[PDB]
Amino acid sequence: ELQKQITKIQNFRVYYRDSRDPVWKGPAKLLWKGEGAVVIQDNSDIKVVPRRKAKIIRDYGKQMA
Amino acid sequence: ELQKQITKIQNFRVYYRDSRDPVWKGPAKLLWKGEGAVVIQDNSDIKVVPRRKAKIIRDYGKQMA
Amino acid sequence: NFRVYYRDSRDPVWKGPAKLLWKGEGAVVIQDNSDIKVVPRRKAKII
Amino acid sequence: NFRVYYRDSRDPVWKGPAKLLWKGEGAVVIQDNSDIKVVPRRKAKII
Amino acid sequence: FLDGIDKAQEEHEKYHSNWRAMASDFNLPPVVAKEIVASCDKCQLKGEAMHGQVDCSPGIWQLDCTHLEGKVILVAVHVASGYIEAEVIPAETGQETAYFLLKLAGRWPVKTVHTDNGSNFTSTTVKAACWWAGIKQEFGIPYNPQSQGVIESMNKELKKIIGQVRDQAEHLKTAVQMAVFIHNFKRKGGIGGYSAGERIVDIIATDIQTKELQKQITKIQNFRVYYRGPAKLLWKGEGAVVIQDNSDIKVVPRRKAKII
Amino acid sequence: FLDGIDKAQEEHEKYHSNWRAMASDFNLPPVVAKEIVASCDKCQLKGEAMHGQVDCSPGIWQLDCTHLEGKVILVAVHVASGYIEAEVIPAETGQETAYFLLKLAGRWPVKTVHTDNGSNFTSTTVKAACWWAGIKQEFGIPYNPQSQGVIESMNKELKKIIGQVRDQAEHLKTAVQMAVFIHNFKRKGGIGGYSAGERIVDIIATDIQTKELQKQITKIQNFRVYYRGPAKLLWKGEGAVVIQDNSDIKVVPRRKAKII
Amino acid sequence: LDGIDKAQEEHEKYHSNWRAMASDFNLPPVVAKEIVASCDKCQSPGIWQLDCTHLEGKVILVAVHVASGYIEAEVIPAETGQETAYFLLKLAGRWPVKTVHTDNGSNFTSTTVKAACWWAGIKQEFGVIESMNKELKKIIGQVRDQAEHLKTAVQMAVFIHNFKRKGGIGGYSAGERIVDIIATDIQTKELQKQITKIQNFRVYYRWKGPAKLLWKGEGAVVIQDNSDIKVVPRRKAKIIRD
Amino acid sequence: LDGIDKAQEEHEKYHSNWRAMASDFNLPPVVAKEIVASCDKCQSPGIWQLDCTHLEGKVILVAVHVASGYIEAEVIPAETGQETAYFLLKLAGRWPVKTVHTDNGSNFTSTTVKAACWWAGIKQEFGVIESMNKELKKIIGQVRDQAEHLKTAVQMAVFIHNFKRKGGIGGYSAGERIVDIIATDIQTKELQKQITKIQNFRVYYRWKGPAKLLWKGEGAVVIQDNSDIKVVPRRKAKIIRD
DNA sequence: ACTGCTAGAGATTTTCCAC
DNA sequence: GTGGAAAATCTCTAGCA
DNA sequence: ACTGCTAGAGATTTTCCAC
DNA sequence: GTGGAAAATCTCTAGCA
Ligand SMILES: C[C@@H]1CCO[C@H]2Cn3cc(C(=O)NCc4ccc(F)cc4F)c(=O)c(O)c3C(=O)N12
Ligand SMILES: C[C@@H]1CCO[C@H]2Cn3cc(C(=O)NCc4ccc(F)cc4F)c(=O)c(O)c3C(=O)N12
Ligand SMILES: [Mg+2]
Ligand SMILES: [Mg+2]
Ligand SMILES: [Mg+2]
Ligand SMILES: [Mg+2]
Ligand SMILES: [Zn+2]
Ligand SMILES: [Zn+2]
Repeated sequence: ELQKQITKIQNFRVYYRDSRDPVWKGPAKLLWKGEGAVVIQDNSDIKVVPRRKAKIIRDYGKQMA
Repeated sequence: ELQKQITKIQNFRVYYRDSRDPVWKGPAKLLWKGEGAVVIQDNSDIKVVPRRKAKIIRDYGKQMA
Repeated sequence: NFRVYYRDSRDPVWKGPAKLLWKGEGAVVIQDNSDIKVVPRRKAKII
Repeated sequence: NFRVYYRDSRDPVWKGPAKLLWKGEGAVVIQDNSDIKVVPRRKAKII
Repeated sequence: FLDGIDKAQEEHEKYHSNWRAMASDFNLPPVVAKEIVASCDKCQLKGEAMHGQVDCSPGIWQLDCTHLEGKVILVAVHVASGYIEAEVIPAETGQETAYFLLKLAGRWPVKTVHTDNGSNFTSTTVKAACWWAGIKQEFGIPYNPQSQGVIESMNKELKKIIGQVRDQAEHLKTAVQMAVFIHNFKRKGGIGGYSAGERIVDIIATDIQTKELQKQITKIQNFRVYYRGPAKLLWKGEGAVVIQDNSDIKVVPRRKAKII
Repeated sequence: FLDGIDKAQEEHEKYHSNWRAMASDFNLPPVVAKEIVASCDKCQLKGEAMHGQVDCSPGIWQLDCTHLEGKVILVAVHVASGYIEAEVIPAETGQETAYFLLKLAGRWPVKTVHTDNGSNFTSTTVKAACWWAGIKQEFGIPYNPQSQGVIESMNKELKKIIGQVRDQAEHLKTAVQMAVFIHNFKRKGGIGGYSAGERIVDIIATDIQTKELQKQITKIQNFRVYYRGPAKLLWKGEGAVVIQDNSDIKVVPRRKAKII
Repeated sequence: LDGIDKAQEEHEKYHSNWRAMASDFNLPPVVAKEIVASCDKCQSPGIWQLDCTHLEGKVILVAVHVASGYIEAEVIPAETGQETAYFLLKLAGRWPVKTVHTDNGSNFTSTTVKAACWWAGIKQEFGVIESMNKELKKIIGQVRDQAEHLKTAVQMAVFIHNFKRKGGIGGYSAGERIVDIIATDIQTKELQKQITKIQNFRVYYRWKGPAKLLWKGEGAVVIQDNSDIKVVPRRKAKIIRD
Repeated sequence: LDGIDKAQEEHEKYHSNWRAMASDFNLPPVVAKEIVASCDKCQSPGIWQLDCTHLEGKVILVAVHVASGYIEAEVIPAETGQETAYFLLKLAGRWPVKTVHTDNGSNFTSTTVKAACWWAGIKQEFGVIESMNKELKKIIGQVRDQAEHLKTAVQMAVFIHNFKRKGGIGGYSAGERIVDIIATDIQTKELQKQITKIQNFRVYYRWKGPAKLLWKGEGAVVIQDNSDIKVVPRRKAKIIRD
């Protein structure tokens, strides 16, 4: 069930930000969570966002629908 | 000389603004000056800007170029 | 009919509702108990 | 070498030039006459 | 449903939950929750996120009194150009401001002075001085400094300059005059790459020039236009005609426009 | 030309004319004019028009003391969510703040406390309380309130709510608790359409869940990647692979990537 | 689409809940809920318990989350209605209190506490409590020397009991358990909200008789006519709100 | 293009300046300036004059713009170097003073006034003045009864003299004339700036001999070789900086 | 070596509802 | 594929000492 | 019935120089 | 049509009581 656990970790939403943009970017897909950085995928674009700029949730309103 | 005084009136530049945009619009071409409004032409678009939002100049750095 | 909730001057507390008499660009003229006031629209909410 | 002109805290008068010791996102660590300070980049200018 | 509006009102009476909270919790449309919120007086604690725009006519001047080193500096700015006249006055009195304004009217065509409601701008002496020189007096909304957004800005900029030339002047009046000189004639930029002095010269010269040219064209280019009422022609060109229609300027393509 | 820059230097020493004025008047490139300006200390009076971003980690709390009706309210906000714990304290003392923080650590997993340098926050009692509970103490740059933006914002918001419920609580502590309750559970919006309490539950639950899942995957999915040193595989798919390269996470297309 | 039969048979032979089906067979939670609710043979997180513990002439109000063992303990000046109402208001503000169990005491049945429960929405009602209180006693005794005051000792004990103490089914602390339980409660609330949102819609397929809408998907509409959960192409089924 | 020969011919037969030849024929003003700068037979705005006029025991410093009749009049406490330096600093700040004429008086030759002229850039030097001062005196005599102090009377007289006395070539007030004159000066300065900017460029056409550049345009490059202004397509002429 | 944000009010843009 | 109300998104501001 | 702006500092984008 | 420095444009902030 390694694939299923991978899917579970990809079921989260990561609202992140860049260095100069103040607005919170959209809900990317959490590919990997690490101590200092989180690897996400926003519209087929793999990014490494620092932990101090990432909000990882699992939107239950969007999950239970 | 009525076809060249028109050119003289159109040799001016009208930096204007809208009712919600704070930044000054570019140098339109002054087609007509009136007591309460100025009719200008910015990129083939005839507009009637109020006098309280228009800076009409005759930029000399450009005229003498 | 319009209800205007306004912050007239140096008073954090809001007031209203007040009848709206005139609406311009950045200034609303309102009547609150026969007192006419001019409020910048940054300090007036119209309903 | 970098020259940093900074407004440290509650002092409208600007200071410097000081020596830049570290540059980050929104904070510069600078050395003015052996005095180490941290300044938000809104209040520091680097040359 | 409509019986859930009662529970939404009852929860709003205590908690004043925002429209989204009521819509989510009580299963209501956004319109109904927003209407319930809009019916409460205590939840109306915010204006509209906007900023008006000040009058930029060529003949409007904005005046204000600043304080530096315990000295009053009366500052006037040409809104259309950014050209500042400043003077250190002994005390913030109505007579000093009236003298400043009378000086100003004789050196540049002041057609209107925009000021805050300070005790020295609403005085009767300033009123009489304005009456004499034919100046319209505008007062900003009380305690609304943004209305004077231009001159106040200069109070910053001017002050900045005074902080660079202070060591070259032994008194504040000399430093103030130096700062006015530097801002007007040595600090370029702005709309035309000008400095404030050249910008004001350009604005006024263009005003007179356009006035006389337009008077000529009106004296000669006379027409009556019928479109789609006998309005008056302004500018016919590129197949589009501008017509003043009882103070309602309308731009219409060449079709459905007859210049008689 | 190069002998026409001494005149620019002199006019700058006198008037500090900006680079554009020097370039226009003395016919200089913008580069040399800007160099002349950049060589003067007096003309370095502006920073960079930027705003950094505060730390939004799941375990960081921002604290501050506000004053209302002559009473001190100690307010803590979860930066990641927006969930506030507030309490009216008798006087602004280090021991009161230490007790507040000790309560906070026992009810939510505080891993870092961000505060202004106020006498209460920098005390030794708060330091000992943080040491006991293993909290990292972060202090903003002195007189830089923007560093604490979040909590400062909350104050405003919090105070707003009080002004709506202050007629339902006879004392300020009850109104403060009501405002905290309303903000946490009756004011939704934000990122997920949540309220602050739901948001914090979600953030914490997701942190624990993803930690568990990642530990499981690491225990299982063991690989070494030899692209183009022996990095550690993180995520492979969609024609790309993410690899930790000695603490330098790099993403590379499937080509030139060997997962051994 | 093409995943319902396995879940239905799995539930028939194991009477399993709806999260299991919605996570193992990848269906929208609403349809799994309908599957579990269609069989009659196959048909809490917000309740706290309040108590007073008297130590060193000081009364400690302890609120225990019975589902998790999560303790909120604080010393209060006296067993007065005002102090207990303040504690209840704080408890409501921090965590979602729905019902509170007391001991019918004099301080738990005052008009002030009654109105505090009424305002916060709490609903008053008159072996986890005893065990958790005893655990607080033990931990306070362990960490009473580290502080000079009983309030600080109580807060240290609460911190240790909630977090430093790891015991349970999987070696979990009370904080993690309460976070998980409240997350599940939020999930249930979202499910019920969406079910109530869609329940006002009737779908006609192919007309045939009306139907109950279970999922208006992007490219597949799942409805149910007479306990028959069937998916359809969007070009077959038409809805009307009633 | 087209109308350059017309410009040169009109000039030789009428020795007209460059503004006329560049407004009646639509040329780049640099090219017209070059045209007038080719024949020897065809080869001020910042001039101010100070004076002190004494009325009622008060000295009024009057600065007259010689080209316009524009007066700046201020009653000053005394004929000291400080007061005249202040007046000069104000005058420089408001209008572009280049050189200044005085009467070699004790107040106009002090180290303070010298340093004020040096700082502001003014250059000291020792029938418009008399007529304009008499006009100011007459208008002050007219409007003295309209104010109490003499400073107010001086300012009223200055306002009337500058803006309400319409007498001249076409009924123009002094303010209009000074605005026009300063505008013309700015125009001249811009033209000289452009000329000095291009004068470092050498252009080769078709090579042939070098050339002096007069205008680079979107698709027309106007240059000149041996007093011969000719236009060339950009695909024919190459520039360099030297 | 550390750092502006938040919540609300209008306006603009998709988007689904019905053919 | 076409319009209309509605919901989402984006822009922008007051106030936090 | 009246109204935020200015000037500077980086960053991004065109644009002309040379093939 | 192609790259590289350079100039223009755009975005954004402190301070004005
Ligand atoms: C006693 C008079 C009459 C009644 O009003 C007061 C108070 N006041 C306040 C500011 C002021 O708030 N300046 C800061 C500022 C902030 C924002 C902005 F957009 C512009 C700004 F100038 C003034 O400048 C000012 O001149 C006055 C003033 O003169 N008065
Ligand atoms: C004596 C302590 C220690 C030293 O610093 C002072 C002064 N101070 C000032 C503000 C303040 O300026 N608030 C308004 C504000 C303005 C802009 C913004 F982004 C955030 C904002 F909060 C505070 O909030 C605050 O807490 C303090 C404080 O506590 N202290
Ligand atoms: Mg003022
Ligand atoms: Mg002011
Ligand atoms: Mg503080
Ligand atoms: Mg604070
Ligand atoms: Zn309300
Ligand atoms: Zn300088």
